[PDB]
Amino acid sequence: SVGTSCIPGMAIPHNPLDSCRWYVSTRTCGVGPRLATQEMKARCCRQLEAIPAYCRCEAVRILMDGVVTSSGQHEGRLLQDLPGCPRQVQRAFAPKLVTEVECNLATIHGGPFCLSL
Amino acid sequence: QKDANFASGRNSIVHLFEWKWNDIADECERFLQPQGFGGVQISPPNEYLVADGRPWWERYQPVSYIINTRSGDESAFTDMTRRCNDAGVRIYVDAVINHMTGMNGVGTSGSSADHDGMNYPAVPYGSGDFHSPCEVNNYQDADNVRNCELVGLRDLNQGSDYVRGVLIDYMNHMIDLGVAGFRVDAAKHMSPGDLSVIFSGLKNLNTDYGFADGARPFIYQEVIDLGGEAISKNEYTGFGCVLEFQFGVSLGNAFQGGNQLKNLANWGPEWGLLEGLDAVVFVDNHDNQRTGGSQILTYKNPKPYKMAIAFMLAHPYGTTRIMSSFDFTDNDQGPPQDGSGNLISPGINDDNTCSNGYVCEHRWRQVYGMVGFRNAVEGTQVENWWSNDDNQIAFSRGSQGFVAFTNGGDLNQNLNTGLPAGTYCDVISGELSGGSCTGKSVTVGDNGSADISLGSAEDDGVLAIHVNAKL
Ligand SMILES: [Ca+2]
Ligand SMILES: [Cl-]
Repeated sequence: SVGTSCIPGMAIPHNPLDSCRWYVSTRTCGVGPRLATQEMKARCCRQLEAIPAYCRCEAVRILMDGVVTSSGQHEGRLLQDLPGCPRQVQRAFAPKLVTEVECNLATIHGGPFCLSL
Repeated sequence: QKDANFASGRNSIVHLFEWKWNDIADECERFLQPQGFGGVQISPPNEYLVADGRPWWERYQPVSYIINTRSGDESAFTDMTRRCNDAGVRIYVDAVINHMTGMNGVGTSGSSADHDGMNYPAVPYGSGDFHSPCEVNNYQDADNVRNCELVGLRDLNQGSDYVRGVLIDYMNHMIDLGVAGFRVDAAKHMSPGDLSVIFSGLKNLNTDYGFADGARPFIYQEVIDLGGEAISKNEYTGFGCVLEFQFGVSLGNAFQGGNQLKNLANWGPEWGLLEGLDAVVFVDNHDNQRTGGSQILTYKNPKPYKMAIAFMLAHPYGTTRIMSSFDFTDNDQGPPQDGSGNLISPGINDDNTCSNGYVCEHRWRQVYGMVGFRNAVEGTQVENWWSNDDNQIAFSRGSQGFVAFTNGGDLNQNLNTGLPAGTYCDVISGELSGGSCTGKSVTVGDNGSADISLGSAEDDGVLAIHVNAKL
């Protein structure tokens, strides 16, 4: 129960936190699409809000590192190298998406923070 | 063991989701027993973490094995097992043994939970009782799924002589208190081997609760397997039954018109289901009524939902489980409570339905009706199968009960019910009460024949009659 449903196709959509890709990129390196950063934050935080608290951190972890599913398919690990934006700096920002400063979303840890990430 | 240990003439387990022990004790006596239900699956009764907002999922972050939660203390617990068993209703404990907490805090009984340093003083557990931290992220790797942390929760090490003894002590304590079995949470994240050793150290059921001599605790395990993984449900059936999740997906899809009801003719293993006596079936449970997806039917889609629950209870396949939900609009929303986190007990109002926000599906007419039907047709096979070669099917269970369904078109046909001549009360549309049927009735001739009428615009899409609801 609970964590058991934090899998793409269940409590987490397939290719989760889709729009957060470009959001962490611009926030972290100024690299990204030509649209309002405020806009991208909104879309990203929206996708993240739609996932219940108990799977939130797991959804960002998939965005960051990826996941191999029942089909043998890999999903996530969107935070890849971009010219002038190394993957690791992006990957370091990711866990910040649930914090008060960002989307300010509750998680399985009880507050707006993703330990164990 | 795969024996539910039900009392004679009882069937079905009801998941009284988030109920307190006092309220369950009452329900066993005032409703469960009279309606012939076999048992109650309670929410985790061992001390868990107090989380901000008191959501439903806090129960899945153990802190100790002290029986003291929002459902009541040990005295309340024992009062429940004592009173429920005497009423022939068995108690099944939700056992969360795969992990502890995902953060630091205190538990429902005041104990400390040190996630950071892996210390759970009230058990006690120290860092040497857990697997080395890592993350579950590869389902094509059984060691990753079982040995890493599930969504950051401290992963216990059941390969340890110490941890095994702790877990066997907890479970044996529950058995001394009269429980009939265990729902094993996250069995998929544990090893068959370790579980085999643990389960085998469990004592026989406490006969002072009306259990046969030599009775063994019932074990049904949560393993969500829809295929293609390094882990299979079949690895767990040698030492217990497994919760069959393919069931709800296939029925839900069928009953929402995703499949032709005529294809349910070969329902069971033919479809990729476990062998019936290794399975515990249900239409929906506490987890997927929230995030199960389009295929899962819940109280929020009552017509197809009730049809699916009827089919489950009419068919002889596996041991049956009934979800008893509290109304909710958000997936993190916890049960009805007040500002201090105290739980609000359901209220049984006039028409025996519940108040205060509990959906009480088990008190639905069409639900306890079919629980009555499953008791009446006990020990019979499916006979007189009929279908219009599309969305209408029907069959009897021996000569003790008949059931018809329409998921497309009106059913107005003379069909063989295989039942003895007589006038029967449809237990779906009504019930037998004081010499009359409060709903539709059916007159069965001498040829076991009867004119069945079930229109597609009716409130329900199923009709059910049996030898115990006969005038
Ligand atoms: Ca584990
Ligand atoms: Cl379950």
